[PDB]
Amino acid sequence: ADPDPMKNTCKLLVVADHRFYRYMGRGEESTTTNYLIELIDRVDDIYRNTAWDNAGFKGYGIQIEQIRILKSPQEVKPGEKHYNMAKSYPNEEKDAWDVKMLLEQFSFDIAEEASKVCLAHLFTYQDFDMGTLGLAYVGSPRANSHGGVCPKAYYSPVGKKNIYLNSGLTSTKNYGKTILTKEADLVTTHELGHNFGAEHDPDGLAECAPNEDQGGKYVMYPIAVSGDHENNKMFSQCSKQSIYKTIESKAQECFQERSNKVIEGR
Ligand SMILES: CC#CCOc1ccc(S(=O)(=O)N2CC[C@H](S)C2)cc1
Ligand SMILES: [Zn+2]
Repeated sequence: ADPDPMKNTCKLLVVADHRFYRYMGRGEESTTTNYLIELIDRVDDIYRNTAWDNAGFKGYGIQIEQIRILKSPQEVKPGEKHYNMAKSYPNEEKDAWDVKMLLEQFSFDIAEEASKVCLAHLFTYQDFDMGTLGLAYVGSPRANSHGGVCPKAYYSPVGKKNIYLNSGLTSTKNYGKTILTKEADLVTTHELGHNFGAEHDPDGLAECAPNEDQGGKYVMYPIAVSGDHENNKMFSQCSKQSIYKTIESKAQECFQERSNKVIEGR
């Protein structure tokens, strides 16, 4: 099983909510798309150059298919919620949503567009409790996988539609501060890594959680350790095992060819 050039790319829906647009894009479309285009490039760089078998099974990446920028809050009726509404949920005195509820709701609301891509990712700007930066559904090689890349849908009778949990989100706000772009690069790489089927690197396995004087942790380590060490922008063998099986299984199904189109999504 070696890479198919016509199926080596996971096409991505990128969504920026009004909070990201206002604070990170400074309320400019141009600034917003520039920031996201460059972040996905840097994330893709990590992925393409990763050899999941440590041999030559590499060149798998991600490419933006759509950048959906929501320029104001979603109008809502009493009772209703929407991942892009003005207030945070379920507690509107907090800066941020409950982050699990946010991913669930983003997944529900963005379902029509998520059905058309390998992954959908929300970019937002809020301070989640406990210093959380991202969250994503974990992929799997299982034929009946219901999360991450190329998942099976859950049907929503109330929504009269299929819901796909091929989703995740990143916040570039933490403890009231905008994070460094190189920190943001890592979080999104981490959240996408779950989608591709990796769990956290266990602090147990030293070869998957090397000490600082050993080159530092790999990207799927569940704490944002300060300073930049070599391993930070690499996938551990623990991650590589999981992600390799997942790709090998799912790429034929919903990966595409690398392209540089004039217009995406037509
Ligand atoms: C800098 C860097 C890096 C590696 O990426 C991370 C992403 C999310 C987190 S987190 O704090 O949000 N944690 C709770 C949920 C998520 S998926 C893991 C911690 C680290
Ligand atoms: Zn994680």
